[PDB]
Formats: sequence, structure tokens, C-alpha cells
Amino acid sequence: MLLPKRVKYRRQHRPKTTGRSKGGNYVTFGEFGLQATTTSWITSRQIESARIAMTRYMKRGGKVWIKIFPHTPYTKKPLEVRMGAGKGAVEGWIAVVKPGRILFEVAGVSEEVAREALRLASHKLPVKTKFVKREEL
Amino acid sequence: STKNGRDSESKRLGAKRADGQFVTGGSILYRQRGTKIYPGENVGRGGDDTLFAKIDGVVKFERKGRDKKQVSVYAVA
Amino acid sequence: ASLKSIIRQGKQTRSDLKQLRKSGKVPAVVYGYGTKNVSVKVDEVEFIKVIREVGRNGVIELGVGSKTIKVMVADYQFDPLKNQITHIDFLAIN
Amino acid sequence: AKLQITLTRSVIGRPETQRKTVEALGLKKTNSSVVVEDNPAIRGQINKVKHLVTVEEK
RNA sequence: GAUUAUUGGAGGUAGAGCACUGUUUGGACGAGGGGCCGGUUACCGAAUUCAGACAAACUCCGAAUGCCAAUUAAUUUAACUUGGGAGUCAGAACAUGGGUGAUAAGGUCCGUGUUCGAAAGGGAAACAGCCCAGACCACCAGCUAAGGUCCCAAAAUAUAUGUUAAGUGGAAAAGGAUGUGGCGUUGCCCAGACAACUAGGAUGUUGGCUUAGAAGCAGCCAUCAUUUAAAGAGUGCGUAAUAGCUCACUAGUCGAGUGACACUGCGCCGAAAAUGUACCGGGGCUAAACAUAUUACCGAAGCUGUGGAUUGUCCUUUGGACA
RNA sequence: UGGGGCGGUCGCCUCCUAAAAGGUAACGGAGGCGCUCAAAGGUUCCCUCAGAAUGGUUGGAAAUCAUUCAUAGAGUGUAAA
RNA sequence: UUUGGCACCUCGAUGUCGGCUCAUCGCAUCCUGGGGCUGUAGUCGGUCCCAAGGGUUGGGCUGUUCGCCCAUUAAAGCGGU
RNA sequence: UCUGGUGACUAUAGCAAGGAGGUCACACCUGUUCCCAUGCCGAACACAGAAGUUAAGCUCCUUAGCGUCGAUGGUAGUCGAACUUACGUUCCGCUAGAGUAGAACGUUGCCAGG
Repeated sequence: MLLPKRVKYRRQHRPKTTGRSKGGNYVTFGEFGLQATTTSWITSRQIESARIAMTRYMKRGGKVWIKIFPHTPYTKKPLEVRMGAGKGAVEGWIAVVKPGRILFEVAGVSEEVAREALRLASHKLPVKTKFVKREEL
Repeated sequence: STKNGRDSESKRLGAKRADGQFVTGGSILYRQRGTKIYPGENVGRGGDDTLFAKIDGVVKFERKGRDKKQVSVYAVA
Repeated sequence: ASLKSIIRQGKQTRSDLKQLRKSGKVPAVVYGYGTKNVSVKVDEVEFIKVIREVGRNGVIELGVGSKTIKVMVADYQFDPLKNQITHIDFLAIN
Repeated sequence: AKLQITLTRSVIGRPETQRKTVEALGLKKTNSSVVVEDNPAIRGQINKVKHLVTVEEK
């Protein structure tokens, strides 16, 4: 359900997946976070599912930040029809993440609770993940 | 259907002579829209914003200030 | 607060740098007033222990060849994906 | 001063830039050789096409 | 003309970044509507700020390489002009940069290279496009390339050091587990660790809301002294409630090894399709697999050796020197 | 013309695709032209943004008026560069 | 094994659907066989595992593939060629 | 060799703040008779003066406060090659941007007075 209020161009090139994370690789707002380890697209429904599963386990407790927004639309032809009569209609919205990228941050809750909630979130996602804390030293 | 199948004929813009070569007294040096490159010594500026040499010599691209560039021609021979 | 350092010779290539990082070492620089700029290597574990005992913003009297220099940490390049340090800049406060 | 160059690998399956560099060095067939004095230009040609040649001082 | 070296120059890609454009996440701040009498209270949209993110049609920045050209220097041999004669305008795969498609197609459309087309030979089991390499002709001569050396079937059942125990090798994934190696960090102990024996399990106390009574348990606890070397207004089996023996403790015996993290290399499961073993090519292999090194040998129409045609560029020896 | 048909399109200009020279395809992604001007042309002199608050008769809160920052975010007949 | 996408063989011809006759293979098991768990008292049933040896009906309305119904059956399996 | 006039250098030159100065110069200053002028106005321009001031502009000095410039080392990306098919690895070369240390509160040519 997350998406932008408006975009200049509705149809865009599909992004690139090679490389490492340009930014967003450190927890800044909270105490604990879920870092990505592989590359993929996240489709704006996966985020919702993970946020719900991570919220209800904390039971209106701490605080959760989503460090990711799907800015990029992707198209789809509805029925498998002939190739090439123009580009299709928008179907959803995606964000691209590369290894190093932080996806979710949490604070105001214990470490074990954070671990379990982020595990439940990770099982709703198409990418391998890893629990991490604030950097020191 | 679609409604995006249009484009214009590409115009052959850009540099036509290089820094350091000899040229004659009416040769074109740089075709562009507006002034990416300004004219300098013995260099003109046409109605199409085209840059041309007034005299025969070697062509030198050089800066103008902090963020601008020009061409010049010098008659050493 | 008594670290050691070995001076890197000239023209370290990618391969030797990553061999040095496969080993427990890490590249570093020392600059500031009192000395010229020198490129060295340091043991990651010993550097971590010194930081644990002294603090992030603390002084270290580390040894460079013949002499010793009081020095503070300016910046450090860190690899969050495998949680190891990959470069460290030292600033001579004197 | 003097270098013996020898073409060890063939020139086919390779790009035209490398082919023309090999031609400029004076090599035609495989295991053919040439003698030339040492200059940084010759060294640049060699460094371009080193995966195809073998060089020795002589 | 071509390649390289040294120089000069045009340019805005990859990457980075947020200084413009737009998109976005938290947080503050205080102003306008607002909840009210023209106002408090909360909530809205905007501005300014703090820190973080995004971009083919954003750029304060900005490569590598390619492009143009030089008094240009070194090696090579093309280049241009005019004219006679053509054929061609169905292209294919591979690798890489991209659009499209569904980060599908032996798909389709462009760009940069190679090969086939029009290219035999050796390897990839067989296999136009993959790897090696370009066949003038003889030879029962030799050196190598890619790929290989148990038998099929030429060459190491070679040396040295390890890993694996599944025939992995010789079909994938999310996830799940120990099965072993390696690298660190760190803690556990003759004041005897880690199992396991048994020896204690409490009580004023469910004290209180006392909830179907409940006295480890409708669910909120108030979760206090401690018989004691040592135990909890009960870890915990429980429980209609109790019955609770210990996994809350320790002298006692055990008399010596012991766990956590990370990171990592190999392996296991997940793993079902149809004529007949059925992708190691087959036999068969625990090295004849994998990994790292070293040294030998094999291996092509490649190179060399010997002889022979034919023709071209020079000397002008037109020899046929070199090709 | 990813068989043909129905549908759509057929010339020109500007961006992106386009891989930092130029060029470069698709029934790839976005938009415009088929003019206008006797001053909106030539020359000589002069002049210089919005927006923002500030604050006030008016007040649309902002129209006009006034001080200061603003870096072209002003404006440039007509799309985009 | 579907509906499709591509357009690689075949347009100097590769027989289209049902049904009959005749089979053959796989297992992702309809019956029979053996087992674990059960919110399995027994009778039974549900789910999962092993397993492919054999067997797996006749009629009405349907061109009908498909489907509904009548009566049985230990069962009236799903697919490929 | 102080000031001024006029030119060349990518703001290392600017912006901001603080402190001093003046009839050799510079300027605010007085007024609209005349030249000339303001889609109103001597605000501006132009004209005639020098009563007054250093306040402002301008000059000098101080500060790295904002802006500007900015290495070293390291990284990303990438040419070539070799593994290979992994959202890759390895070797060689070029070495970014950002950030950090740091620099800088201008250099200088010609001319006349002084």
C-alpha cells in the first residue's frame, strides 16, 4: 500500500541489481536492525506483511522504522498476449536492495524480542538477512 | 495501441576541428545550440550559433573564466 | 595505549592489500603536525583492544619504526558486511 | 638493449587492434620471431599484446 | 596509411552526490486553519531546520576506455585519385553493454568483439557458431597448443601435502540440522569443571485482588524473613484443586577436560514422470574425486627437419635470396 | 505489421533509450509543428529577478504600495533541450 | 498433462475430434497389503509414510471431449506414449 | 614607494564580523540659474559650488565565522588477461567522487602624482 503520491514518468526502465549498497548500511534511528545479505527487489506488499508480523509480536510496544520505500513502478501485461504493442500498465511498486542495506530498524524493546520479530519479518521476504546492532569502534 | 513513434533527424553537432591542427579562413570549428563554447581570437559566431575561423591558423580551446570555454585561432606559420 | 606499527614500503597493489587483510592486519596512515605523512600497517585485534580500553576519542602513543607518536583517530573505513575494519587514519595531536 | 620477441599464441580469435599491433611488431606466423632494440614504444606494444608473445633480452 | 610512446583537446557515461527539479522516512520548532469564544485544547496543510534515503528523461562532481590531432619520435605497410567488371540488401550463435518481455525463451530489437557463413585439422562422447589453431604437395622424422596420462584408447596406478565418506564427484532453491576441518574472540577449573547418582525441596504464605475452590496455573501477583554449608510469598512435573519426586542448593562420588559466539571450506535433507541401466561416454573408481604446488610425458594438417611444384617483391645471381 | 485481419501509424522539430566524439533499432518511453510579428525586426541609450517574510487603506491570508535577502527557482511569442 | 508466448523441422501434403480394436509405461495409490499419529472407547473414520504385483462395471441423456443421472462394485485412480 | 587610474590571473581574490583614517586623492555634502532629465519627483543622470562630515562608501589592520581551494592513504568503477556462470572470483594498469589533514582574509603588469 506504500507508494508515491505522484511520479513524473509512469513507465521506467527496470533497475540494476549488480553491485553493493550505495547507502543506508548503518542503523541510525534505533537500537537493532535487519541487514540484507543478498540482492533482490521488494514489492511493497512484502514490506506490509513484514511490518505487520513484526508489529503484532511487539504488541504496541517499541518503535519500528522502515528504511526502504518503493519509488520505482514495474509493468505487466495482464494476459499472455502477443509481443510488442507498446509497454504495459503499471502493476506495482518496488525498491531494490543490495548487500549491506538496512531494511528495518527497531528500538524500545529487548534484544531477544527484536531478534524474534525480525526473524518473523525475514521469513516474509525474498532476501537473506542478518541481525545487527549499532556500530562501535 | 501506442502513440510514441516519433523522433527527429539527429544533427551532427559538436567539435569538427581539434586543438592543435591548422585550418583555413572559413572553416567550421564547433556546431551547437547556444553558446556552450564562446568565440575568442579570430573566431566568429553565426546565426545558428556556429563557430568559424576568420583567418588561417591553429585552433586552441581554452577556458574563459571559472565555468566557461572559448576557441581561438592564431596565425603562426 | 602502546600500539605498534610497521611501515608499508612503496606501491602496495590490490593483491597484497587483500592478502594483508586476509591476515589480521589493516592499512593505516599517520598525518598531522610533528611528522610527515606515512603509510603503515596495524594489527586489527590489538587496535580493537586499545580502543576498548581507551575509548573511541582517545590518545595512543604508538610506535613507528624507531620512535613513538601520540595520536588520535580521525576516521576509519569499515566493512559492515563481514564486520571488519579495512582502513584507519591517524592524526598527530602532539 | 636488444630484445627477441617471439609469437607463441595464434592471432585468431583475437581483436583487430591486437592483430595490427602484432603486425607492426614485424611478426607474421606463430613461433616467428624478431629482434629489436629496447624503446618505451616497443615496450608499450609488448605490454598491449603480452598475452600472445614471449620476450627475452639478447 | 597502421600500432605504440609522450603531449594537447572536445565530451558528462559507469560511479558517486543531493547544490536545482521531482520522490521519500523519522524528528523538532514555532506560525495559518482549527477544538472554542477574537482566542485556549488536540488535529491538519505549509514553511524553516536536524539526520538519513531514491532517480533513463536530476546533477555541485566525475573516471577507465574510446574519439580528434600533433615539428611529433620508434617499429611496420599500407593509403589516396580515375576508370573497367561484379556479387550482396533472408543472416546465426557465443561473450559483454542495453531496450522489450516476466532481472521467460535456442525470443525479439540496437551497439561492441569473435567464429560460422565461405574453414578442413585436434578437444568438448556424439554436436555449423564454444576452446586450441588457419590444410601448396610427399615422409613408417621431431617440438608444442587446448585438453589429458587405470582399461576401452597415446601418455604419471607420478611425487609432496591436505579435504571429503556421499559414489558427493556424476541435476536446483527458500529453509532445517548436525558430520566433520580451519581461523580467531571469549569464558569454565585440583579452592577439582560437564554428564549421571541418591541425599534438600521447603515453610509464617495465596500473603493480596483471593479468580470454579487453586496452596508452582480465571489472570493481575505485593512477589517479604529464611530450617540453612545451601531453595524460590515455589526453578519446574503438574494441575478438576492436591498428590510432586527435582531442572532454583550442596558438603558427598564423579576425577579433566570444557562450552559460547562469530566468521569460514567441504558435505546431508529438502529432490516425483512416463520404451530400457539412462548424463561419470562405458567398464569401473574411496582415489582413477576435490584443492594447492612441482616435475615428466602425450597430444593438431600449428611450428621445425628433408625433398618437390607454382608465383610475386627485390638483387638483377632472374639466381629463384626472402616471402 | 512478432502470420494476416480489426486497430494504429506514414512528413518535420525536441528530449531519453544511446554504452562521457559523431552515428545508432523496435507496433520502445515523452511531447510539439503545418505559424506568428510592421514591432515581437535594425541601431543608440538607459533599466533589472520572482518567491520569502517584514505591514500595512484596501487586505482574497496574498492583487497595489514599501525595506532587505534572494542566483535565474524570474523572464525570454510558440514544445523540449 | 492446460490456456498461452516464440516461430526452430515439415506447405514438389507430418490425417483433424470423438468412438471401436489392441495395448505399453510412470506413480503424484481408487481397491487389496504393511505401518505411525489421532480431538482413534469399539465400529469406524481422518491424516501421513512404505509399496506400482494384479485388478479397476453395465446403462439413460449427450456429436459431444466434458458433465448430470440410474443401478452395482473391493474399487469404479490421475497421467504419458 | 603610499594612494589613485587602467589591464592580466579559475573567489587561495568573495561574503560576514571587529577595530582605526582623511581637503595629495576618494567620497557622502549645498542647490536647480543655465546644458540635460526623470512613462511623477534634481531619488538617478546632468549641471554650479565647497558650508560641513569620516557617519556611510573607500583604504589599512585582525579573525578561518560562512563560502572557495584541497592533498596523502584507502575505496567504488573500469581497460586488458585468466578463471569461469557466479546478482561473481583472481592478476595487472588507471586510478574517482565524498570525507579528513591543511591552505588561503589575494598575486601582479603599465602610468601620474606623492
